[PDB]
Amino acid sequence: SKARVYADVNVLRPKEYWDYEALTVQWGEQDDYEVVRKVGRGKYSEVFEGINVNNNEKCIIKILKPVKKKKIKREIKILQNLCGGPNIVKLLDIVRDQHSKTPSLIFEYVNNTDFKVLYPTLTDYDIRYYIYELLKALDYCHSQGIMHRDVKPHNVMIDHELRKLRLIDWGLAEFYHPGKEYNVRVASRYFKGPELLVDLQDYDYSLDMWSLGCMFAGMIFRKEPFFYGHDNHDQLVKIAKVLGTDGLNVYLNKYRIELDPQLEALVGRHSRKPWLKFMNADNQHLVSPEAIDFLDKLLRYDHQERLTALEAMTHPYFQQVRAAE
Amino acid sequence: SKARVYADVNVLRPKEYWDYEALTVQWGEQDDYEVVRKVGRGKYSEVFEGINVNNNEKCIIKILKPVKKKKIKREIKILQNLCGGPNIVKLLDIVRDQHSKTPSLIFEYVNNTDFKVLYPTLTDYDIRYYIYELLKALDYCHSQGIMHRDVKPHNVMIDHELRKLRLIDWGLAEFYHPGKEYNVRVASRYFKGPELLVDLQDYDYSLDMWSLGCMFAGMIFRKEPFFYGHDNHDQLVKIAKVLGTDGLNVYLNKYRIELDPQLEALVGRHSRKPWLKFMNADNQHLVSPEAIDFLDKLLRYDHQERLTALEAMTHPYFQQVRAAE
Ligand SMILES: CN(C)c1nc2c(Br)c(Br)c(Br)c(Br)c2[nH]1
Ligand SMILES: CN(C)c1nc2c(Br)c(Br)c(Br)c(Br)c2[nH]1
Ligand SMILES: [Cl-]
Ligand SMILES: [Cl-]
Repeated sequence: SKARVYADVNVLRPKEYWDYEALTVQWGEQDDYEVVRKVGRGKYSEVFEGINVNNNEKCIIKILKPVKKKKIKREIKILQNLCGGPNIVKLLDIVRDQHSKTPSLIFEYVNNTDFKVLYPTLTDYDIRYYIYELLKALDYCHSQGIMHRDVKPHNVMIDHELRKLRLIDWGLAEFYHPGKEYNVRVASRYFKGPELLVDLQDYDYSLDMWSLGCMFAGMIFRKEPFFYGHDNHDQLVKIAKVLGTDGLNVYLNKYRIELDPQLEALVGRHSRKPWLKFMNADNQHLVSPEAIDFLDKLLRYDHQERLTALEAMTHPYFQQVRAAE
Repeated sequence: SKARVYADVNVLRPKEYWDYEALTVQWGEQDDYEVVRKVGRGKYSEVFEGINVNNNEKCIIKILKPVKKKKIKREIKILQNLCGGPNIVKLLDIVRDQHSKTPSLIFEYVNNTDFKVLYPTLTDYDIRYYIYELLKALDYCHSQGIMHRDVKPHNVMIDHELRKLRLIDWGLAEFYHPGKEYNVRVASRYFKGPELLVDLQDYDYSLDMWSLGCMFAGMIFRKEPFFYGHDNHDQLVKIAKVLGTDGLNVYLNKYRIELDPQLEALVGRHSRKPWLKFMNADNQHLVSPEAIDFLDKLLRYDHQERLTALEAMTHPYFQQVRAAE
């Protein structure tokens, strides 16, 4: 398997673009940035609103938990490669504690509203709008030779009053190289593609398009998360209960993959459930034939069959958003 | 049925853009342009290479056969609306014989090579290239509220040494208005969509996308024309012998259309023929999985299901063409 687009980007670029292991970090001044208040957190970090003492501007400070040289250089390099692209969070500076040498990444500030409070208030048009903004980001990083590998609402920051969107947390991102076999332990569970769940390791940018379909589905049907599995095997089963096992089977045959026996039994046999059966009284104002058609073309087993980011931005679902632009 | 894109263009524009019947033509000087040699012809005209005596530049002169005021004002207005758009033939002047008042349209010159001689020489890449150039034209006129309604190789002029392409003959073109019922006697027979052949009159820009799929199919399989019918009923039958009647049936039910009894019998019952069965030793160098995937998404019964021009330009078939650009 190889990507159907952007496949030779890293082949054509000079090796310094992608050989992140060769990077030498140019540390900035730790004292330039002061912590004002905690605002988020995760497995690999703690995040605060900060102030740049030089200009008194707001910023975001991501203090890293102890991390391997290899891992952090990958995140920094990718962020520097993407800085300035459409709706990509901007990395402003890199600094670290002298005594402990704990690294911090410094980012632009965003007045985000957690998706559990904000998404219930979004109109039909609002949803088209914000998802179009997310696609710009994704087409950009793919075209720069990079897969995000952790798309999900928690990693999409939004200022609703300004209506501005940023794609954050580049911790799992990686450069695409034709035929390379990748680690499948990426993404977040409710958003993992079938490739990750059946151990197909030569995957590509198209993984991110599955994750986006998962997110999009949660929003129009107001059912979050859409595929609600408890573990990786159950995750594959919940998908199978909607998409159907026949297409899962044609998928495994073409890639010549075999399911763990245990897996196979849990999955079972199931007929496809059409998307209007998800429609109901709390979501009836958001489900339209164009929303469903766009969704349908993202959530496919065969990664090679999904819309690219570039194709998705042209779907008539977004026609109004494009016209306003 | 309504278009899925560009539907309100003529609604939003001032009435002078589309009310062609109100046009007052501003005739130019007949003597400015001298006939040098005949180069083409058709049902409604005769076409010559000419010279602009002022600047000694080459041009093309389209002398019209006797035509109704309504009809010619439609063609002129549409041409003036589109002049300067990507790969649209440029209308330079309009003139007429004083004694007889025979109208002539004056156009830019193109050193075209008839498709029966040129297409056999085109490489795989050449085909991607020229078809991408045709799509630019089509997305442009759709976005300007106009359907071409006669797409076909005879109406695509090409200078192979310069590799430049122009979409010509706007004689059947018309403005799109939501819900209007159109005359189905348009297009050329080998390129007519199923809508025209079953008498569905509220069709839209998507008609042109069928015609393009017909052309494209002829080129990669080197089978011209691809659907070779002798009359309108036989035309529908040849299509049915490839696409299959089941999808034809789901089509007629959704639009609530009934087939002439006579028609129904000729058509019959047929299973779909997959596109690789057309592959053979004289076309094996042009048929690729991406060519076939793109084709497949143009040739659909349901006009509402076809790719738009804008979506088609993003298909990975054209990835190399886009990169070079
Ligand atoms: C939890 N985590 C990794 C995270 N939270 C963030 C928030 Br809140 C903002 Br606003 C920004 Br900008 C970025 Br960068 C963030 N990174
Ligand atoms: C037969 N017909 C209607 C027709 N033939 C054309 C040719 Br040959 C050229 Br080159 C141009 Br430019 C245009 Br306009 C043409 N129009
Ligand atoms: Cl982050
Ligand atoms: Cl013409």
